[PDB]
Amino acid sequence: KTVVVTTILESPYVMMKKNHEMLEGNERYEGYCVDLAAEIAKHCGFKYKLTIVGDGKYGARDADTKIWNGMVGELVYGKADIAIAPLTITLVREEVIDFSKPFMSLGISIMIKKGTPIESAEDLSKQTEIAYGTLDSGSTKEFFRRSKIAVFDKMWTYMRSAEPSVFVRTTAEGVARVRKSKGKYAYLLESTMNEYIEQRKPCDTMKVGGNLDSKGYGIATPKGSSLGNAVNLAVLKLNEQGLLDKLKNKWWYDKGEC
Amino acid sequence: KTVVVTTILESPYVMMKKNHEMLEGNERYEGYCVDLAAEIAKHCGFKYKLTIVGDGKYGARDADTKIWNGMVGELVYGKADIAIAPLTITLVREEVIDFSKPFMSLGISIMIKKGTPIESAEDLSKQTEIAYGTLDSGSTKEFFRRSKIAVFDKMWTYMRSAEPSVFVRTTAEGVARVRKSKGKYAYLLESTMNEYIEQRKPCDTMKVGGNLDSKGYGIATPKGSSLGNAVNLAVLKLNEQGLLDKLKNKWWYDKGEC
Ligand SMILES: CCc1sc(C(=O)O)c(-c2ccc(-c3c(C(=O)O)sc(CC)c3C#N)cc2)c1C#N
Ligand SMILES: N[C@@H](CCC(=O)O)C(=O)O
Ligand SMILES: N[C@@H](CCC(=O)O)C(=O)O
Ligand SMILES: [Zn+2]
Ligand SMILES: [Zn+2]
Repeated sequence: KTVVVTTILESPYVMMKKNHEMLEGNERYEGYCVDLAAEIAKHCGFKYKLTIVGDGKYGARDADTKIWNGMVGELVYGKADIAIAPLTITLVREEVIDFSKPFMSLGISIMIKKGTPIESAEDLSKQTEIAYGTLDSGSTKEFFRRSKIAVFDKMWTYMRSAEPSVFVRTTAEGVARVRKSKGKYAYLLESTMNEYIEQRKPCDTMKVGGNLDSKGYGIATPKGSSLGNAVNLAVLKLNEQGLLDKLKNKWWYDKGEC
Repeated sequence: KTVVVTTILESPYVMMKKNHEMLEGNERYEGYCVDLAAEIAKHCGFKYKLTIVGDGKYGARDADTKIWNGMVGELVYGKADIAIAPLTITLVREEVIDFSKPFMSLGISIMIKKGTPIESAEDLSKQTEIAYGTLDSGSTKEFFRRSKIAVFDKMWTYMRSAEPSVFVRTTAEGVARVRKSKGKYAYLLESTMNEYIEQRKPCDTMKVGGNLDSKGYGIATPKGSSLGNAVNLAVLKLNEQGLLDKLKNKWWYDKGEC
C-alpha cells in the first residue's frame, strides 16, 4: 500500500514550494526531509504520500488524558505509517514508537537578537531583563521540565512561571519574537534550526554559546511496523554514501543569505 | 546468567588502572565504557564480566572466508553477550549484530605532530613527503576503501599500495608512529580518540581540519538478543539524565593535562 508519511512544516526540512497551488501531491513540498523521504522510499521500495501533521505539533503525551498529539500521535493512533521530520529521539517516545538510527545530530542552543548581552545558559539564568522560552510542545520544553542540572532547573523555574507566557506555538513564532523584541527575548531551540535561521535574511539573529545537550533526529515508525528494519538500513547506507552531508549542505549553507 | 561483556583496551574508554596487578575482575579496569557498563548493568538489572577482546580488534569480515573477527566476531559466534566499547555503528555490522541508539558522536579526523604542514585531507592527498594511514580491521579503513569522494578515493589508492605499510594494528601504534616520525606521518582516526590524545602529555599532537564524516558508537548485541531492547532504553535514559555528558567530561577534559 502507499505509505502515509507524517511530517511538519519546519524550515528547511519541509516548506511549501512557491508554486505549490499549481502542483500536486508530493510535488507541492521541498526541503531536506522532502529529499530524504524520496530516497528512503526508493531504497526501501515503497510508494508514499507526504502529509502535514494536522495539529502542527511534534508530539507530547497529555498528562491527564494520556493522549499523544502531533506526529507521534499520528503514528501511535495509526493515522500515518512513518514520520520523516526533525523529530527528536527521546526515551518517552521510544517507549511508544520505533526510531531509526539518527540522520542528524543536534543539541538545544540559544538564539539571540544580535547585540544581546548573553553568552551562555548560565548568563540567562543569572538575570531577569531578557526573557527566554522554548517551543511549547516538544523535546526542548521536556529537557527543561526534567533537568536536575542547577542552571537548567533554575531556567525551568523561571520559564514555567513567567508571565506573559515565554512559550511559543511554532519555531517561526519564537524567531519572530526574538526579532521584534529589541534584545529582550532569547529563544531556546535546536542547534539545527538555530544555525539555519542565522543564515537567513535579515541576518539579525545569532546562535550563542555551546549546545546544552546532545541528541539526534530519527525516522519514526509505529511499534512493530514491517518498515522499521529497512528504513534503519537505508539511513545507514545514505549516511555512508555521503547523502546526508550533501543534503545538509544543500539546505543550510548552499542557500545561506548572510 | 552473568553477562559476558566484550570490550577493547582503548583510551579513555577502557584502560588498566595504575594498580591493576593487585585488583581482580572488573576492578582492574577504568574509563568511559567501564563507567557506562556499570550504569547499564545497574538499569538492566544484570551482573556482568568485562573481557578484553581476544584478537584486540573492533571487527571486520574476511572477504574470502566471510568470518568476522574482533568484538563483532565475539558477538556473532556467541563468545560474548554484549559489546560495550567505542564500536562504530555501520551498515555492514548492523546486518549481523544489533546496535543501541548511539551513546556518542564522532567523525574521522586527522592527527598530526605539532608543526606538520597539513591542514586537511585535501592537503594530505596532494603530496607524498608525509605518509598517512589508518587502523586495521575497523571502520576508518572501510570508509576509505569504499569512498567515491575524489580526495578520499585518491588517499585510499595511495594507502593501500604504500610501502612500507601505513596501516597500524592498534590506535596506540598509530599515535606512537605520529610522535616518532618527526612530522612525516599523519594518522587518520576517530575525533574522540584524537581529541583525548591532544589533551595528554607530551602534548605534541594536534587534530587538524574538520571531521570527514559523522557517525556514532553504539552498544552492540547478537541479533535477536533479549538484552537489546533494554540496553537501548538504558542509553537514552542515561543521556537525558546528563550522565553521558558527565562521563565525557570526566574522561576527556577533567583528565586534560596540556
Ligand atoms: C543517546 C542520544 C544521542 S547522544 C549523541 C551524541 O552526539 O553524543 C547522539 C548522536 C546523534 C547522531 C549521530 C549520527 C549522525 C550525525 O551526527 O549526523 S549520522 C549517524 C549515522 C546514520 C549518527 C549515528 N549513530 C551520532 C550520535 C545521540 C542520538 N541519537
Ligand atoms: N525536534 C523537537 C521539536 C523542536 C524543539 O523542541 O525545540 C521535537 O521533536 O520535539
Ligand atoms: N571505532 C572504530 C575503530 C577505530 C577506527 O577504525 O578508527 C570501529 O568500530 O571499527
Ligand atoms: Zn544510572
Ligand atoms: Zn583471509
